[PDB]
This record gives sequence, C-alpha cells and structure tokens, in this order.
Amino acid sequence: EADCGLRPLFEKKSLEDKTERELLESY
Amino acid sequence: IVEGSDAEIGMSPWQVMLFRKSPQELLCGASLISDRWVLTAAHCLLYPPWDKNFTENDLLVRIGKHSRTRYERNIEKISMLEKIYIHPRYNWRENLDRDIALMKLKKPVAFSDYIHPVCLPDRETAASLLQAGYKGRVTGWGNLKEQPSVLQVVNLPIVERPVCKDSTRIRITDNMFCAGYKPDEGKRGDACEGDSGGPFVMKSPFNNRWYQMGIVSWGEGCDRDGKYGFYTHVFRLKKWIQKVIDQFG
Amino acid sequence: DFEEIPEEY
Ligand SMILES: CC(C)(C)OC(=O)NCC(=O)N1CCC[C@H]1COC(=O)Cc1cccc(Cl)c1
Ligand code: NA
Ligand code: NA
Repeated sequence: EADCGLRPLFEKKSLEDKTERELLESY
Repeated sequence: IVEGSDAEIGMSPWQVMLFRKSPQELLCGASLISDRWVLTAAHCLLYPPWDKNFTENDLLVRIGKHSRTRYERNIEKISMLEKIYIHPRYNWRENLDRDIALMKLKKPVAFSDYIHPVCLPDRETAASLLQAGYKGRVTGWGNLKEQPSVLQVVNLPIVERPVCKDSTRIRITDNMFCAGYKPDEGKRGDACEGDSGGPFVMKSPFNNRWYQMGIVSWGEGCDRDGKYGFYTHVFRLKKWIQKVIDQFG
Repeated sequence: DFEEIPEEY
C-alpha cells in the first residue's frame, strides 16, 4: 500500500533494529 | 534460521505463519502484502511427490506472531482462507520454477505494531537491489539445523547466477535467485525446512522501505558449504500477482 | 507442541 514496508516499532518511530545497517552496508 | 538470531519484537510485522488445523502444527512461512492478501510458496500447498495438496479449509493464517507455538493473545491474529491461487505454470515436477501462491483471507486483518504489510518491488527497485553481494533478510520458524522458540532472523547476500548454477545439478531459472555465504566468506546461515514460503526482504536505501524480493523456495540440505538457498523471484512473477489480485478482488 | 488456538477459529 501507500504505507507498506514501514514498521511501526522501527521506521515509524525512527528506531533502527540491530542488524539493518549490515544490509545498508552491502548496498 | 540456521544461525539465525531471535527476532526483535515487531521486526518483521509482515511475517505470516501457515498453520495446520489438525494436527495443529506449523506448515510453512508466508507474508502479508495487503489487508486481505498473504504471499507464500506454491510447494507449501501443492507438492504431489510428498502427497501434499491443501485446500482453504485445511489451513489457518496467523499474523503478528513472535512465539512459534504459543497463542499470543491480544497480539497475534488468526485468519480464515477464502481462497487459494497457485501459479498456473508452477513446476512442482522438476525444479519448483514459479514457486509462488496467493491467499485471499475471508476477512480483512487489522494492522498493529506487530501486523503490517511489506511492499512488492517495482522494476526499478528490483533492478536496483537484486545485485550479487547485496544482502537481504530472511525470517522464519523453521528448523535451526538440518526447532526455534521464537521467530529467527538472518541476513544473506545474493549470489552470482554462475556460482548458483555451479553449486547444484538442478536446472536454475530466471524465476529464481540464491543467497548464502560462500565456504570462503566465514559467515554462514540459511533457511531450512519450515521457513518455506517465508519472505526474503531488503530495505531500500532510496525510500527507507522494506520490499519482499524473494520467497523461500528450496535448498539441498540447509547451511551446507557450497550450497545456497534458492528463492522465488517475486518481481518476475509480479504481473501474475497483479492480475490475480486485480480480478478476484 | 502447539498451544491451543481458540476454538472460535
Ligand atoms: C526441491 C527440489 C529442488 C526439487 O529438490 C529436492 O531435493 N526436492 C526435495 C526438497 O528439497 N523439497 C521439495 C520441495 C520443497 C523442498 C524442501 O523445502 C526446502 O528445500 C526449504 C528450504 C531449505 C533450505 C533453504 C531454502 Cl531457501 C529453502
Ligand atoms: Na549445475
Ligand atoms: Na551454504
């Protein structure tokens, strides 16, 4: 949807989970 | 899911569980792509070589779960299947080419901090992020080696098609990709029995959103050196997903 | 090993 892919307990609060940077870093 | 870490709460709010009503048991993974659509792997419903052909009334959809076996009251939601739709050219016979299927739930599920859909990729995000070396994430309640207490998570890099083709004797198609570390690359981890149908997702550095790039499809063993997990290429079967949803909806 | 989902499902 227009709101897919945004987690309420992370993205929507601008909190990062513990390993998402590991993904970012490969990109 | 073979090492593997416990998920964080709400870390994958689109993660769905395919549950068998009797005997009450975990069947497969799946993902929520809208309030009334769940995405899963065809082989999770239909796979004649193992005497498997589930119909709607045999299954239940559980959304928002953290614990594998507990019934998470006030947090998870269980839904009923109005209808199953398997890809017409799903090749269960030879190599699980087009290992994909849609499930319309009977009623729309309510979003929460624990319940939220993932996006489906577009050609540009896909061309963008489906690259050898780029890591994706896979989650699931499957085996921990060739049984977890909570939803497991693992980030895996996409592997070069050649390496992929060269690791197995089975014929690979354009509708699949593989992920997993090389024997070299020190780190390991893989999907395993039970995670099937679960999502492979990536976070776009462009808009900060999570997209499901792949569906857990098959592997030869789990976390075997020189072997990789193979995932259904979701962007590729997108027109089929679109078509199905724009009509039976 | 799966705790009882409600009968109403
Ligand atoms: C599937 C096929 C290619 C025909 O080759 C076989 O040996 N057949 C037996 C088998 O394997 N099956 C039959 C279909 C499903 C798969 C078992 O589930 C997985 O490999 C999940 C799983 C396990 C590990 C990683 C991933 Cl990504 C997914
Ligand atoms: Na080969
Ligand atoms: Na491996």
